[PDB]
Amino acid sequence: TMMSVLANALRCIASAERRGKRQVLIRPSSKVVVKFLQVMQKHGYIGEFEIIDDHRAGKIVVNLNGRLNKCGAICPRFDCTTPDFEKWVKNILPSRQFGFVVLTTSLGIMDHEEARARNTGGKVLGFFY
Amino acid sequence: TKANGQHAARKLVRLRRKNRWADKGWKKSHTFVAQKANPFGGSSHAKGIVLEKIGVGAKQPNSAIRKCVRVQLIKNDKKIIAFVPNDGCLHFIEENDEVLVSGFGRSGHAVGDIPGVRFKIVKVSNVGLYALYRQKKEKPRN
Amino acid sequence: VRMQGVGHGKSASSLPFCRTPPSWLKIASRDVIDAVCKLAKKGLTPSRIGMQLRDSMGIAQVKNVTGRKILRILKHKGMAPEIPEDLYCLIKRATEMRKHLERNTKDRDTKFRLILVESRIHRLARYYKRVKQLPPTWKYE
RNA sequence: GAAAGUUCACCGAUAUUUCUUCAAUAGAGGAAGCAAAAGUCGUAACAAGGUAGCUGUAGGUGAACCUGCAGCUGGAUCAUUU
RNA sequence: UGUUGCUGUUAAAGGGUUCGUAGUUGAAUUGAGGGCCUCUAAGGCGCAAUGGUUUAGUCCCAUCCACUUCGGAUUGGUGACCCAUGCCCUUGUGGUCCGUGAACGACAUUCAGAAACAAAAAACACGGGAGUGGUACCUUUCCUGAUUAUCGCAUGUCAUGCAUGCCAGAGGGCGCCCGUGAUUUUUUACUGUGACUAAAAAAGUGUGACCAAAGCAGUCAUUCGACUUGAAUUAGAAAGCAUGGGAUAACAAAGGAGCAGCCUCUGGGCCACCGUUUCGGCUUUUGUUGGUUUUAAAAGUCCAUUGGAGAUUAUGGGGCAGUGUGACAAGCGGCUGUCGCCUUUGUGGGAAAUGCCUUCCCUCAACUCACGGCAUCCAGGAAUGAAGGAGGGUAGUUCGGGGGAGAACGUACUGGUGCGUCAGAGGUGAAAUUCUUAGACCGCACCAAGACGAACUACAGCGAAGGCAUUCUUCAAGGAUACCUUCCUCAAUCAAGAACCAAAGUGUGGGGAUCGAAGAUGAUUAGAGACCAUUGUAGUCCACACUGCAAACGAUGACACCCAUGAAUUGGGGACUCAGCACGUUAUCUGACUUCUUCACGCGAAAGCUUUGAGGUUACAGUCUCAGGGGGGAGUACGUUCGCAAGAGUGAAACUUAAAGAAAUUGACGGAAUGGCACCACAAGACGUGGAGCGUGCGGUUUAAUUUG
Repeated sequence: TMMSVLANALRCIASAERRGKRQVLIRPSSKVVVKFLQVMQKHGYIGEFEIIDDHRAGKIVVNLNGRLNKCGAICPRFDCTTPDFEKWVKNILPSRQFGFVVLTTSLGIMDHEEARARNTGGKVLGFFY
Repeated sequence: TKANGQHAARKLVRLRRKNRWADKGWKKSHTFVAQKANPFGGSSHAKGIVLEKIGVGAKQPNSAIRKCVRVQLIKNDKKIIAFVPNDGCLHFIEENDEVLVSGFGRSGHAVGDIPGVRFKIVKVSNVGLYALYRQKKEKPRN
Repeated sequence: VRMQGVGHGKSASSLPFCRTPPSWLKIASRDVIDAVCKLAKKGLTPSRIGMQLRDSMGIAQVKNVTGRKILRILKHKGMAPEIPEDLYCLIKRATEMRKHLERNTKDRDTKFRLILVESRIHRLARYYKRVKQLPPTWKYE
């Protein structure tokens, strides 16, 4: 089976992006997968997306503008902290300039940049370039 | 591969503890059979009493005769061979003289063109043998 | 994936995309209920009750034309079986294999199948004594 | 009040003897491993290596090996009644 | 040694397969709200107006008529649409404000959130305490009343009482302590902040010990000291502590009829309350303590109806009775299989009103439709969903070298018997071993015994793997497909443990045709149970036991997601007589096996791999598990567990060596292949040399030297 929802979604996006395809299908939907997409659509990396309803589990559909290069998943959801933002941001990303790690917090779902700003660490979620 | 789970820890630990026994660079440290085997006890040097001078051959690609010394060890009562590592200083070693003994280079493999010998004679009667070779001191028979 | 042994199949039954009752079904909750319980007294399992209903009366789903499905009906009227459907069936198949094997001890296939069916029944048992639906002293044999 | 001494209980050194466990150790003879030589006997493997090769197994033979049985191709074949 | 950050097709390395516990990992749902004003803040696939001669267009029309690929024509034409502001709908930014979903009263109260209520709240509300709060804390509405302390009046006076009282009522408002109440309170990881934590050491701030490792010192006026002299500060694993945050997780419970409080005004009746053992406990006030007893609230319980709800219709469902309506076949009727029963009887249709009503046709499935009596019975419909996640059901006499049993069938091999013939036959490179007048070989006929099921049989099928092929019958299964049936997380993978497992081997019994290790004999050869030939035992077969050792290979672990090109095949589904059938073609789909010898991206050292991964991996993380750490020594030794034994599992070290190994390339070689070429190669065939007698050269020996290349 699949033991991470995110992993199932963002291996469709990455593959599709490397083939230059301008839409992708996503088999499941979660409250979580939504939030992840939302982020990247603000910062300009996605055109739009639709959630469709089968009344069992939804099928997300996304429009890629080709502005992504990867969307990963950090699977164990390891604990990152106020000092350790530095660590992750160096090690898994090609840059500090345009690398975006996305984290979970009690507050919501947000970029590392906004995480530091509000001074709360948390468990990591995923990342994109 | 490996396990990425949160509570996966103990499987990882026990895996490493198993696979370090396939390393010989782990055994050489932790195991005391290695220590026992080494003729110095794993000490830097040891002293011995010269028994006999033994002429030793050489391997096929480089034909030579090599001058070696059959020595007995005071510490453990083991016997060992060692090489005289200067030109024409076989003289300065004589039978029943105390002598020091060292390792040389790689100490798990024998040196080229002398099989079985990893051991070179640094000092004869606590005098530097190099000092005798390139004259400064003279050997005591005192 | 198939639980035990090889198999990938996609043979399945879907749902209607309309969860409200058809216009050609003008039958009320009560008529549906009555039909279920009536049939049940013959000793029919819920699986065949639904089949009889859908085919004859055009019923979309029991759940769509009543507020509850087939077991909930039965339970409330005290006709429900105390041995779940899936468990019972396996035990029947099991015993029948054991007949065949009693006669034929050279039969390789049905032996291995019985081993499967056994451990499968055990999984069910274990389940239904966590989620109480059998006594907690239940055992296959 | 109180000493020498008496009896009994308790703690118990040490010696003796047995057992357990750990470490190190001599030995007729037999058998392997490794390293040498300008020794001896053959020609097995690599070419279809001149008996295709190899794996498993059992037996045989002075050696390398050989033979039966079932497989693999890492074969000398990706292939010949639509 | 690869947690961050390793590798396992071929280089060291995926276990022979399956089941399966500890352990590890595990799908989706509960939902993070809004309005009015300003702002050229943007977009507009909304839009009234009104603008625009081609100062911009296309459909229609006009004229031609051009057989068919010319055109222009003006006001053309609210047409189409193009460059414009509000009317816009969103959204950016800006303010404050919401009972912040729906619901309730709206000025004199409850006033723009309050009593009630909703929701939230145990950090709460429900009763209460002077030993609570530095002498019992604070306060505003409503009336009573005003000490205006003319330190005076009252209480109190045997007083160190030279001591208090100086607001009735109203709801209250905090603080303190205790009692009572919860339909099921509630926690933890994680994070932010804060507490609590020896120095030395480290990071660090200040400072010219002459600098420097260092130290915690010193520095300045200028004297009979100043700097308020400095000697900062941070980190310091888990674990414990307090308090915010509430996304992601984990713990625990539930498992759905295995259930579940309607609230409330008032009145009456009864009633001890704990408790039940030979008499125990008990709430204030009546001055107080000791005794009994009453009245009364409270609580319980019974009846009564006062107002209001309800998350599932009580004027209701369920079951009886009467009448008329619609109706089948016999009994009856039409006057031609089918219609009706004293008509019509299908349903909308018809008529008539200002889509709807009514009238009219007048609601069929043997009880169906309409109306009425009142007689009954009696809580029950309020539940997340149904994962291209697992289990189960039903069906096509579905699909298949799947598995077991029983019965027949086929030739051949070998042997026997009978009928005939007559000299060689077996066998090989050539032979010989071997068999023959006691008639072999050979031909035909028949019988015996045992094995096997050719061709058809495939870049096909089924089975978990190992494996599986004549026909008929028979027993229990398995996979795929079809479904608006059922269950609702029951899962994935695996130490431990369990089951299956090619051939050869072992035990016991039956069988023994063929082939055949060992053995025997004959060749081949320098030597040869060799390879070859003739024989031949174990074995080869079956039943019941063991063994579990294979190149058990796809040298590729299992589950899951994404991933393109073309043509086929195998099953299912989709558009009289084993028969509303079977096959084929076109197209589609799900499930299997594989090919592109035009497989896309990509990967790899290369060979190669490609939805069927070794791809999506230094941009390194989907999940689980097993194995490997230079080559030998070794799968050896020792120990130990299993086995009758053969063997199987587990598994070192001493010592030694610097390479071993993988793939590709260029050369060379082959008793490898193919195409060619040479009297230094051969065929046909002419002439010699090769052993004599001579000359010459070389070797040997000789000798002063027999110079030497």
